[PDB]
Amino acid sequence: SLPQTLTDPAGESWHLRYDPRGNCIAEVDPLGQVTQYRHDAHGQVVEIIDAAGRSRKMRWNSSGQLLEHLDCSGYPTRFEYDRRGNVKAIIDALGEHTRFHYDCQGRLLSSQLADGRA
Amino acid sequence: SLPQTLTDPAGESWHLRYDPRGNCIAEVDPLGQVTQYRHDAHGQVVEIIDAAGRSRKMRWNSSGQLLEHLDCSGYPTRFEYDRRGNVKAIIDALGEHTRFHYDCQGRLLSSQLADGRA
Repeated sequence: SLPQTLTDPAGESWHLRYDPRGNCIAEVDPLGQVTQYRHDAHGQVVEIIDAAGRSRKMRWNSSGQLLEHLDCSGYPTRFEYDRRGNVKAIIDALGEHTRFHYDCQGRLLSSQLADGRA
Repeated sequence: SLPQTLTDPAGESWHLRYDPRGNCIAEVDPLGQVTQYRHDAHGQVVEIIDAAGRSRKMRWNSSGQLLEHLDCSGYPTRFEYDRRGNVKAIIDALGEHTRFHYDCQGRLLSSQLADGRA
């Protein structure tokens, strides 16, 4: 039960073609501009190719949690996770760190920056 | 109104001799063991010489706040103060940092270690 074609009231149509496993591989808009996706073994998207050749890449964690994201250029943002599975820290391109401290139930308590403000 | 000599009920006596400014310079116990102090311009103790030649040195802040303390050997512990005048951080000999975050009224909110626990 997957949609192959969608039609707007004006008549313009959106086209989708899938992988044999059901994962979306490409989408096409009314203007003809295409978008491409690559899916990993576990069904998690790892590369996006938009029009004009722009490419984004990603790395995923074994528990289904994003680790590294890259933009059109080589400018990564990275993530770090705690034992309970929450977002402990976030690292930007320049290397600045932002830290978070949660509760046992996951309820946020404090947020903190590199400059020291909290 | 400064005490020069003190006597216990048993008869043993403690002797003190002062600086012309009133600052304690030396103390003598019943056993004869002496203790020496050096006072800075503003009346803050900077060096303690106990018996057997053991020496401790200190540096003070312009607002009356301790900065560096040294033991008999060259093993310093340092302090760092915030704008409101509270103890922001403490540094041990090995270099481990402990951080504190206060309120506007000075009431403590969080304490944090180098390993990340809070």
